[PDB]
Amino acid sequence: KYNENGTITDAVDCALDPLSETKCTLKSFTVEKGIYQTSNFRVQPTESI
Amino acid sequence: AYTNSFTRGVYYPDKVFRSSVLHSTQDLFLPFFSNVTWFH
Amino acid sequence: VRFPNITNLCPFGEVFNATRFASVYAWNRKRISNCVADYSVLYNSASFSTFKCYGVSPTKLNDLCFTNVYADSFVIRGDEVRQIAPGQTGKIADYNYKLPDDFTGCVIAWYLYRLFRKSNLKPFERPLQSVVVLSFELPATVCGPKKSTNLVKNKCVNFNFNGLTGTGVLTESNKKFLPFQQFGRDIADTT
Amino acid sequence: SNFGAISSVLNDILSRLDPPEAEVQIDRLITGRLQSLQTYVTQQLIRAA
Ligand SMILES: *[C@@H]1O[C@H](CO)[C@@H](O)[C@H](O)[C@H]1NC(C)=O
Repeated sequence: KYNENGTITDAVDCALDPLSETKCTLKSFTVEKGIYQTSNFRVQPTESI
Repeated sequence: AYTNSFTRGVYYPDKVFRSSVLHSTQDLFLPFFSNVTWFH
Repeated sequence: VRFPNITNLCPFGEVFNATRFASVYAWNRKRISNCVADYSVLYNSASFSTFKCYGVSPTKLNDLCFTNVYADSFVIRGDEVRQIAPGQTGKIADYNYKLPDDFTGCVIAWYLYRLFRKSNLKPFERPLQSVVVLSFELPATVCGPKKSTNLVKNKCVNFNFNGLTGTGVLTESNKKFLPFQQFGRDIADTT
Repeated sequence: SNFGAISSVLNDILSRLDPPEAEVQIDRLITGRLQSLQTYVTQQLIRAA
């Protein structure tokens, strides 16, 4: 988050917790009340055969 | 011996002036609330 | 046209006339910086059997700004000069000297070499049984030879600030930069 | 977006390349930009109704 002087004043780590990933999908630091799709999930293969 | 790293270690990724925007950066950072070793 | 105040030439005669070359398993590397030399001295149709450029065109090398030039020095046998192109497979391009799949530069051509190797090399990575490559990446800092002019404000001009071309109106700014910042952009990511 | 071309800026394709292999890079940007104008106009016609 830059400001009027062009200096960074805040940031958000997009893999810390679910609210941060919501904030990175909506590209804002305040989130209104709702339900939001953020990602997908998938189990990875354990080994080859 | 160990401690906490609240919101520290954010730098400038490049040398392009930006103002009042919300830029998304993909780079190597120190993750928030990680554990840093204390030396003495 | 605004190019910076700089006068000296690059040592291109250093790498092209030193009679001590190097090998392909251990090649010779040199950085070139802060010098205003010509590339059309190589356009002079000298003893250049191969003169081949990838990201640019050799007619347009005179008026760009490159930030760096790497120069490479080795000796090939002579028939394998088609293995110093991107995306080639061979005893040199896999075991001795490999260019990346995304290369920007020129290749100019006119004694141990490694035979066995357990894995193919990464791009630009350094039993043995017995050519200059210029690369660059697009601060000006190299800035080929072109005469600058004077600065005109408040009316519609063409401009050229270290190879960055465009057209528009130049006024004075009130946006305080910080003394490492050069460009400036907006929400839509335009200069 | 560069749409598969070497640059998303058109001036520094025209300043780096010669007219044989500049058109190869300009056609990629032309098709990518036509498709996005076409998508914009179609959804504007659906909202206007
Ligand atoms: C920006 O910096 C100037 C100092 O030149 C200061 O007066 C101004 O308050 C700063 N802006 C903000 C939003 O803090």
